[PDB]
Amino acid sequence: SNPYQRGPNPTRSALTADGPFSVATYTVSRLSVSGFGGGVIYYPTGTSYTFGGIAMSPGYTADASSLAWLGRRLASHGFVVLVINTNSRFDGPDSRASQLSAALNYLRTSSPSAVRARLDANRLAVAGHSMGGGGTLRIAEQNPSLKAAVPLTPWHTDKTFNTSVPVLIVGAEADTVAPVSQHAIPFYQNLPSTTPKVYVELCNASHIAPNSNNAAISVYTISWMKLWVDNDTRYRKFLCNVNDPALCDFRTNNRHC
Ligand SMILES: [Cl-]
Ligand SMILES: [Cl-]
Ligand SMILES: [Cl-]
Ligand code: NA
Repeated sequence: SNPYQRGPNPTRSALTADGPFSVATYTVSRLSVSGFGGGVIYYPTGTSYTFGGIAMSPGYTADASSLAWLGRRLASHGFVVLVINTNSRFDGPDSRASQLSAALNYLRTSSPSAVRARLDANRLAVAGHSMGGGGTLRIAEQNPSLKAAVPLTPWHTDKTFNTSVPVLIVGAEADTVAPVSQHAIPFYQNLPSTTPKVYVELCNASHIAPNSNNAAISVYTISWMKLWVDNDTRYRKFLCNVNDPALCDFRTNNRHC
């Protein structure tokens, strides 16, 4: 059952480190693509399977290298992951949405053949840090064919996204760039009631928490991607009956359980 299932039955411990797939990397040069600033593709190798794809945006003033750990982490668990650079480091969230959109098209149609050979372009998702997370929400509303969206410490001046795409938001309790009371939490609250949604808040974390190896970010991001991109219900257990000392808030409409 479940043609999209990949990898062994997950343990929490396994979700805090790189997963069972070898990872190859491909540099998309800034100049080779119109529509976004290039970036890095992390993707499985040594395997004949195909996997869902993820496009991921860094945050305000940041480089793709800021999320290299997470692009590798996700790919190692069985995903083709393009972390973009933006046209300008100063691009705001809706610009970043457009670039995510361009990056998804690139992955499906123009990436190298070794990358295309590993991708099932019918199963795509988005993620992003900060302002890139605001772009993640925007694109999830503009393009409901996406399977999942994971905004990390998100920032956006618009607070309401009417998307049917399953959303997991990571807030940081001590975030002073994108305070959870103005940003992360309104975003969660204002999503449709009928959309599967989860909000997790990291205790004692700032806005820069996504920029380095983080166990909670790893577990929840992998789990939400597996659950919806792969329909992999083996990951429901990390997202249901949650009791996690790493978190200082948790909210869900429990449609995913
Ligand atoms: Cl092969
Ligand atoms: Cl913008
Ligand atoms: Cl197409
Ligand atoms: Na500008």
